[PDB]
Amino acid sequence: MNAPDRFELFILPDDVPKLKITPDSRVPNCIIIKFEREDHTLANLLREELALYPDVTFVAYKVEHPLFANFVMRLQTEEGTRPKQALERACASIINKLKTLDHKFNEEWNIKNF
Amino acid sequence: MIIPVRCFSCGKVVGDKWDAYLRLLEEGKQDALDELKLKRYCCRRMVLTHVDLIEKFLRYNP
Amino acid sequence: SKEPKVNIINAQDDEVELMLSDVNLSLANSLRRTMLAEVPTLAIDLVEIKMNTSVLADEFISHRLGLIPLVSEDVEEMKYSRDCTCEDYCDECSVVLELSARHEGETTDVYSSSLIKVSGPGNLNVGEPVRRDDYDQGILLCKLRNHQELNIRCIAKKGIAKEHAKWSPCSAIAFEYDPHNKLKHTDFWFEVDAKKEWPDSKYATWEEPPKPGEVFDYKAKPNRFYMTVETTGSLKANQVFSRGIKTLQEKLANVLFELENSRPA
Amino acid sequence: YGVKYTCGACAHNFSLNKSDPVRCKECGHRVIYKARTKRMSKFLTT
Ligand SMILES: [Zn+2]
Ligand SMILES: [Zn+2]
Ligand SMILES: [Zn+2]
Repeated sequence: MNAPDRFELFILPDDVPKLKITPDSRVPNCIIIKFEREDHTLANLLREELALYPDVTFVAYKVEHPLFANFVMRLQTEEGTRPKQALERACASIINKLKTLDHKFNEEWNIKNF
Repeated sequence: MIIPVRCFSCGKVVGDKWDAYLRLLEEGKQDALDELKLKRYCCRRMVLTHVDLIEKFLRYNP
Repeated sequence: SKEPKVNIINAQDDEVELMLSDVNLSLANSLRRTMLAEVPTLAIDLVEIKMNTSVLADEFISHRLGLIPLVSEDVEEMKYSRDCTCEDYCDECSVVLELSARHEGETTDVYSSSLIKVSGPGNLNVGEPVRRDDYDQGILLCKLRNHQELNIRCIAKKGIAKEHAKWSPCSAIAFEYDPHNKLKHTDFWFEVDAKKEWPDSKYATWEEPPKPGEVFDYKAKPNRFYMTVETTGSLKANQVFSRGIKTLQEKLANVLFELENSRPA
Repeated sequence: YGVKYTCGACAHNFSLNKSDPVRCKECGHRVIYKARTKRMSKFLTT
């Protein structure tokens, strides 16, 4: 009756970017990234790998409200180092970690009999 | 009212398992669930609680 | 070989126990849910009933078939009806099925085995009534009496667990870590003795016991996770892990891709 | 090809119109259902 169409949990709607980046005025060298059609699955994963670049001064993320599949990510880094980059890096480090995983799980598998 | 395909709770299929179960009773006189491969109670309750009405519905004419 | 590492334990066709070490829980969990919800599959989505004298109603059966597990091997070389340039559907993005059931044998049953594959499979593993039943007719759709008929016509499509549960190939997934509460990510309830009143997990044997004399370690983090990936069919227990590991990756990709599309301007 | 009304028991395709009585080709039992449609009905699998 009033509930959306299921496919609104992953498909971007009419003119909408996965990412929208806004500068934060509250404190220097800081930004808030709006991720559209996403959740903890991807949020928390990005949040995590950023407290890894000890070059990142801050990193938390949140889901405004459960009805809407979106989420905000706030990042702040050291002097003259752009966070967007740290987002790239920490994001890449993620794929590699998984790239390795995929592989280590495939050779491993083949060695099975059952 | 027929058997429920896949368990609500976890998702594991369970449509086929009906006849296997209702059989391991009548004959093999038996646990049934456990061998049918229904481990955790979520799916367990699925089968062990179904009351197959369809049978009685089927007893109607046209 | 490199970063995170696997160490499979007893594995079969409908399960895949294994230990995933050298990874942040955060990342284990992420993969966790990805399997549970976002792996492309193939389920019936549109049902065009023609005749139906069954005691079950139209949409009741319709539901049923939505759940019947279809093949989804080369599911990746098919397209989402939403992207295919064909008004409605076609061989290039869907699998059509038939189902006819006339009551002749004076209780006749309708098993998922009774499905035809009227459209052109284009020679790719997909659209098959996954049967694991001992006899050979997995999933009893429904029963019917004397002269009750029933003619359908199903159309299957890609989709995922987000869109609907009838998709996700996962179906239950075990997850545990640090069986001996060393990280103290929990405060055991108890009347007198936590340890005696709280079941010890079968997972406590691949990690060393506590050891009293030691003070509380703090700098230690959640490393190593004992899992188990059950499958319902559609996709091989192994893939339901691989593909998962990969889709999560594809997403992490566009987050970097979408990024690029925003630098030029 | 073609069917109009059916009987509550002896499900035998009938067919009528005004004043032609409201019974059946036998069984007096004056019930009768108005058999399904020709235009197919389309459903969703959720
Ligand atoms: Zn279950
Ligand atoms: Zn198409
Ligand atoms: Zn009559």
